[PDB]
Amino acid sequence: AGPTAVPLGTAGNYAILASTAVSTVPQSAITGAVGISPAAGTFLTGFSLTMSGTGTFSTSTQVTGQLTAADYGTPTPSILTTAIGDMGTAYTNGATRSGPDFLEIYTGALGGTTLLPGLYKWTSSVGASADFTISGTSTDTWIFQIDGTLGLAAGKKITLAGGAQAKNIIWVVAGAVSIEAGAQFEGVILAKTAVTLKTGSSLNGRILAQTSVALQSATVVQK
Repeated sequence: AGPTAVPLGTAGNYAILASTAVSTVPQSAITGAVGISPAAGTFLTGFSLTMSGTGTFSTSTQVTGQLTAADYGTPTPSILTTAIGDMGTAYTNGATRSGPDFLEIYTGALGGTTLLPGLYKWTSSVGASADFTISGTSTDTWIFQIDGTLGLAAGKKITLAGGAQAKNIIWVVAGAVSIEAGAQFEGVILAKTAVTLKTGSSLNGRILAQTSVALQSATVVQK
């Protein structure tokens, strides 16, 4: 049940892929790669980077995986151009899907809900002021098309019920994404603009932002 998948292509190789900046207030805990392009590695800030021997990737104690930037040694720039391309394809694929199963459902107030598999369209901002559940089997899909901003309120959490997988949940957000302090998010975020994860928040999924990503001692676990 649910809509056809949004293939991420090589964007699915990153916990965080951004185009303009990635910032962190230590100590973030990222499991997976962090890539930035076409901005240079100087737009990865707060990571206390160490450039590795080849000059093609760097490391941070805040990242289990490699960081890469557009200015790093061949072949890292080419890798990242293809990843950024694949992110753009993915975002457009998800944003342009027709025939939603849910239209303006709950006026975009997801607190206390249990969301069944489907394509969801809101011509609005979406938010949750209370915990909510995404409920379906390990093979069910969700696409959340959001024309406005996406938020998740401080300390609030998204629960997976029924065997639902984060990698099967796609948030396609045109507006800014703000995950408030201590909140726990589930899903892949295909963001047209900025994404922010505030102090002690967590996300199981990926952050694929066409502008900036801002972390504040945040946990990002690739799914």
